[PDB]
Amino acid sequence: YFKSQMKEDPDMASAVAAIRTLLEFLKRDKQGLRANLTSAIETLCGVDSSVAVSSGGELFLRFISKCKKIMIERGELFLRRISLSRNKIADLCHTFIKDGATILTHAYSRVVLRVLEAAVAAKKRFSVYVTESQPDLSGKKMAKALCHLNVPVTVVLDAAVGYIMEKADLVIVGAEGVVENGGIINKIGTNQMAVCAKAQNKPFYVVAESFKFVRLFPLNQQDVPDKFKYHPWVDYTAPSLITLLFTDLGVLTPSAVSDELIKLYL
Amino acid sequence: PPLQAVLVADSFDRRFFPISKDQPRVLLPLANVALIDYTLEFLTATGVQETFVFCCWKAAQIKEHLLKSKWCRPTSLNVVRIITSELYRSLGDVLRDVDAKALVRSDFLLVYGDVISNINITRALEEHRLRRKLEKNVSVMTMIFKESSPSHPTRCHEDNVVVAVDSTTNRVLHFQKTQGLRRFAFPLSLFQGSSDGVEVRYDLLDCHISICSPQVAQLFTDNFDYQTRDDFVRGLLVNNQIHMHVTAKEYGARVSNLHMYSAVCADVIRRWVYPLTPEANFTDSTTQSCTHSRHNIYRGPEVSLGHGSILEENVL
Repeated sequence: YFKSQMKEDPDMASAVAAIRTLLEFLKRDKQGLRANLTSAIETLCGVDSSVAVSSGGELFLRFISKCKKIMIERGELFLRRISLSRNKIADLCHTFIKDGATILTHAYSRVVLRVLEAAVAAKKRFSVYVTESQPDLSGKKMAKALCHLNVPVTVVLDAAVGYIMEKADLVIVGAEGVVENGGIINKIGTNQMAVCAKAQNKPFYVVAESFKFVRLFPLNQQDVPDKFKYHPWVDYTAPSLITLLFTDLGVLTPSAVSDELIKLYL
Repeated sequence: PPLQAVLVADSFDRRFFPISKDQPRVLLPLANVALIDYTLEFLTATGVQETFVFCCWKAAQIKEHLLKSKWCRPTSLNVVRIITSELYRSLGDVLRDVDAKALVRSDFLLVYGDVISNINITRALEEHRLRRKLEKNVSVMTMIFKESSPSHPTRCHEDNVVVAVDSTTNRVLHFQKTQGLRRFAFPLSLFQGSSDGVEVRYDLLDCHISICSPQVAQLFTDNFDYQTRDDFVRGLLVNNQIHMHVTAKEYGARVSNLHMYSAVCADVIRRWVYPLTPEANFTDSTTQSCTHSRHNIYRGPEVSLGHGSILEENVL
């Protein structure tokens, strides 16, 4: 389709790429537009299998609730809100890091990197531990990106997750999707690390935006859709293993995100 | 009647005289706050509604610093009056000046400009007034002490005293310093003239805080040979009564030498003078804001701490 040629900017994610692709292709019409938008969303997720992309596409198409003048104006403002959501999340989350603390991360995440950069701009000293992310090497690239921030970093293997757990002070990771009950959907090496953190009583923090809220209610690891897992690339984390969630709608408890999901009408 | 106090800014001794050629002792910073600011805060917290400040040498600097302080603001409950005179040479001179000027009309407090304390005088003054009224003006001074240990670092050998008091009614009968003294001696008048408590105490820290009487100034002026308060209290008990009080949970000290200055600063850093703490910002100054952290570590704005630096203990 066209999402591939907007991948020229590595800073932006795949879901926002699909959102802006839909916005650009919206002004090509020559009601029945709902079917066209649904087919466009389906073609968009047919290339990349991500829950975040589908949730963002649904939330974008949700603004429906010639007469096309009103419809077009919403896309640019929506994109601006997603753009400012990252800064808002970073501002809300940078206050939870103290001097000399140890931070454990799983893989590459632009939100976590922005939060860390805000914390470093707040004149704080900390160390970061990143899992090597064996399936696709992204933890080492995250460490390389953090290297020029003058932040001490160290990459560890995904096998050595419970070995350095006692040396960490808090755990913050991103999320590819927030389910209705309160859990998160992330990389494969997330649930076991959360379990280890819970066993060691270490805090578990999740940072995600408001366009990743999906309406799913899994009960185990096999309840997630098969199209999203594809060696699986995605798992499910129980809401009881998450301490706090930092979004653009404010700090929310795992038991409080359900009300936000319902009010979002997604 | 409103409570009044007399503050002697100039320290007539020259203990701090490698450095005082540029700044007075009262303006020396202990924890980035002037000692006179500490004394003014203590006086305001204790309930003083009118403070008299006497300046003798380097009076211009103290006067210009006081006006910038919060105690000189119109919305203050402790009016501060600055009196400058170049003829002062000892505390007795300022007391005679106060007697001649009739500034005081009731019981007042006599403290120095380098006294750091958090003692709230509300019961010692009450009992002093009660025993003054009951006996029809026989008690003239009620000195304030603090119970401590002789081995404490805050008990300097140059400011160590031993007194003999009455257990029944607190009243000082003997006062002497222990500077270079090994075998102290006490007069026989106490034992052979009275009874019912002639105990001797050697666990009192001199806070240099006293509750005076209007006749104290007249007694000072009558004898033109008194310079310091120690001479007055030593000469009064030679013939008027001097009583005493002890605090057990509060803090009080007067900076006199470098050792005691360091001890008082260390005590202040470790929150021994609560609520007078560096992070409390009692001076109401924008440039003295601070945040309290673990291990009594205090950091202000724009600390710009580097990488690898370790703050092992209480650091300001």
